[PDB]
Amino acid sequence: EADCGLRPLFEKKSLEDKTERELLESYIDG
Amino acid sequence: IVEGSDAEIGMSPWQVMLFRKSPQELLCGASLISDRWVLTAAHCLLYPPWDKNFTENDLLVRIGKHSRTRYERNIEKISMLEKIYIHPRYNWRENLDRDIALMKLKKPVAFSDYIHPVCLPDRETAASLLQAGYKGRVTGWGNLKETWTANVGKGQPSVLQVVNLPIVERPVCKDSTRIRITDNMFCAGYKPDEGKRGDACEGDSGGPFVMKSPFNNRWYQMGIVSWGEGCDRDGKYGFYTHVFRLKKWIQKVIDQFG
Ligand SMILES: N=C(N)NCCC[C@@H]1NC(=O)Cc2cccn2C(=O)CN(Cc2ccco2)Cc2ccccc2CSC[C@@H](C(N)=O)NC1=O
Ligand SMILES: *[C@@H]1O[C@H](CO)[C@@H](O)[C@H](O)[C@H]1NC(C)=O
Ligand code: NA
Repeated sequence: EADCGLRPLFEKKSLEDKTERELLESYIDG
Repeated sequence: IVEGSDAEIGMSPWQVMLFRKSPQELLCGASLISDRWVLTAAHCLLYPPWDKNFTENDLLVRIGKHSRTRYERNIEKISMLEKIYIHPRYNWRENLDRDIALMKLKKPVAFSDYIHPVCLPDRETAASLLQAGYKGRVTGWGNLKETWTANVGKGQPSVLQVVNLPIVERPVCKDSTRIRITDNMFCAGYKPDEGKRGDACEGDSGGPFVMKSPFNNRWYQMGIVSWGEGCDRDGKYGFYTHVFRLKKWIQKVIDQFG
């Protein structure tokens, strides 16, 4: 609903998965 | 998923398995977009060339799973389907244009640590995130490679597989295939000279292509695994249903029947 897309075992506990950084890097790096 | 890796537990809580009821058979990936709605590829339900024509009663879904085959008590949940909705202008003949379907759960599913919905994108998120070279994430329990071999056959995984792949320029997409592609699909994958690889594969059909917004930290489903020429071939790309472009159809259906 309004809580969509925030994962109980990651975002909600301030924890990152092992590869999400790769996506963020793709947004920034030329 | 070809050239992916084991998912972490609860990495993809919106992940859904689509099964044929009888005989029991994993058909496709899918995703949870609300407590009672599941998104998937139209071709998972209807594909004349392959004699596929499933209706609500032929199917069930499994939510919260990690392992492909093991039963996972107190984590996974099973649901039947009230109705199936295939996009009226789905074109299986020419180009799998509008390869999208919605599945209403007969009974709402309970959210948990292992079961949580994904966001559908608004105009801004789509316009911001859907750019050539930006990567999304594809997940599924489909085959590990295109061709059969003796080592577990075509290779099927123990646990949910994950791979990240960059969105590709539409000219490159269009040049890669004889098929007349439309604005309702995009393509993703490394180029030959990029020297990373990865792709969806047979059985990943209908599962989600997700991106994490750096604006609000939320995961959005931009794509549905749709079609490709084999898996992980050089100079070929996976095609994905453009979720944002079909959001009005999604919303009209959720409104009129939910
Ligand atoms: N690598 C991926 N990300 N995904 C591909 C998984 C793996 C992929 N499978 C699908 O996409 C299956 C599917 C569901 C519904 C259709 N549809 C098809 O194969 C349909 N055509 C013809 C077509 C294209 C657009 C509209 O219809 C795919 C195709 C396109 C161009 C040239 C050849 C082909 C057939 S390639 C061999 C074929 C097979 N003999 O299994 N398919 C695959 O290898
Ligand atoms: C699929 O099955 C239903 C009957 O359950 C039928 O009414 C429909 O026309 C079929 N679609 C085809 C053959 O394309
Ligand atoms: Na490729």
